[PDB]
Amino acid sequence: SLLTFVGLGLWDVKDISVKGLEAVREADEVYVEYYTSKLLSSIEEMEEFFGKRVVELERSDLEENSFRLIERAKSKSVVLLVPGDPMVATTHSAIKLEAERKGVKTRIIHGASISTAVCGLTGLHNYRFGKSATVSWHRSQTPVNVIKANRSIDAHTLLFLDLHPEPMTIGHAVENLIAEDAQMKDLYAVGIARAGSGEEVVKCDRLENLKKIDFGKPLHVMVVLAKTLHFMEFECLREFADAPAELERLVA
Amino acid sequence: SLLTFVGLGLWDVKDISVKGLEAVREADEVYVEYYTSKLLSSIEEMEEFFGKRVVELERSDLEENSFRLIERAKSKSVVLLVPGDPMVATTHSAIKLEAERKGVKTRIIHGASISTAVCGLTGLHNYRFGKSATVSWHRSQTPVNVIKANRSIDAHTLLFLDLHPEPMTIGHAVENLIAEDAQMKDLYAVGIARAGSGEEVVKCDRLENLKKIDFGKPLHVMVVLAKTLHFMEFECLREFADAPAELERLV
Repeated sequence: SLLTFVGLGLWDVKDISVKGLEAVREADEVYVEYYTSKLLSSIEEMEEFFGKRVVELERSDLEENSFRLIERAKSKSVVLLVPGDPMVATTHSAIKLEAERKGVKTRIIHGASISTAVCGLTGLHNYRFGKSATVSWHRSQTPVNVIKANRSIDAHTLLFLDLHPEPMTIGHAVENLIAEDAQMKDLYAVGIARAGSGEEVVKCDRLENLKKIDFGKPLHVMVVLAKTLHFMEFECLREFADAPAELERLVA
Repeated sequence: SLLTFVGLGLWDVKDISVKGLEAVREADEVYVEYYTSKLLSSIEEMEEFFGKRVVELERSDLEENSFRLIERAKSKSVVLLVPGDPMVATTHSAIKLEAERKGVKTRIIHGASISTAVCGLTGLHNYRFGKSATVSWHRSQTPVNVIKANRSIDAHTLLFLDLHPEPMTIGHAVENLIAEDAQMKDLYAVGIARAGSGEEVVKCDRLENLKKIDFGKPLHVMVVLAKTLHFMEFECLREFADAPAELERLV
């Protein structure tokens, strides 16, 4: 009896850890969810890589009907594959909670997550990131409030974009932020497309200027910069994200 | 030719991605550093898993003398292994910048990071974490100021503890914070030992009370809680971190 949460990493089947791959091969039953995020890989591709069957679970199986998955783990060794690192999405912590409360032992096999990837692709300092927010298809005052609060303590803001029913692009998120608060248009930001693919599109400029960029296909994430930049951060954005020269005004 | 940064993940040799392992096998030269963090495995145990020699680099090789590693990568396929993810420290982005300026192609194979593993072990919401800080063995007002700035926006604080010359434990970190600002003693915090080991020691209590816990050997990390908690965070801290009932006052 066991429920193991296994991170898939960011892009394809080889992003799983060796420990994770071993856990999936050892598992009695293997499930996957593509609600909290998604990978390039399809379920057949995963099946050929693992050499065993993989069953896709939907949103209801992770929320209201989470008891079903947990019931399977009362008599078998079950694996739930999640894009990225398990528990970055709050959903998983609730599943784990329910499971432990029902006496089912859990285990988490960690994966690489998008925040991390954004730091290596941009050169922004991970310790400088403040709270994150999700820009939803439905208007909200939340992303703007989080950005302002983070700027108040000189911290960056990682923005995740809506995935459902269709993935939102950086262009739509810029529009959304500016509609909510006109002052967002001149804040410097970085758009990142397909983080983890190795063929990312990364561009830093004033927010409104990111609508001019062809970010390619989703998934997309954005970063709104802090009030200031460390000189190393400035140098890295200039080299990795094609930032304009006037970004140096953020360096104190 | 190629300079690939590869995260090792959190605890042992199998924490590396399958892509990371293939990159190490395809590389001409493989280097590792235990300066930014470290895993349980020794250099010899990595060499056994990769089936090839792995050369350990020191701080000077990663900082002022990084041009040496970059020169190797101009004619060979080079891998630099780093505990956790390679760019969660700030050390490594400087190497990447220097390499790209010299026209050397770089690639990053991401790994699991502590910065995200604490959420799975505690039930704290990742989106509520604010800026992180490192508690150094020497006195500094930095960690306390970061904690305070994060609580001003109602955010959690991840605290990394000094690794040199030896790794700092939660007990010493508590002493340090309370010496810097006595009010730190009553703030709720979570001590986490050996995150990623699967055998972690996790405990949530007022800061001063964490000195009562036997967290065992390093490495240790801590979280200082935000001003309030979501009800689900409280529920998870009570089930996973043996939090005291009085923590519900933060809900």
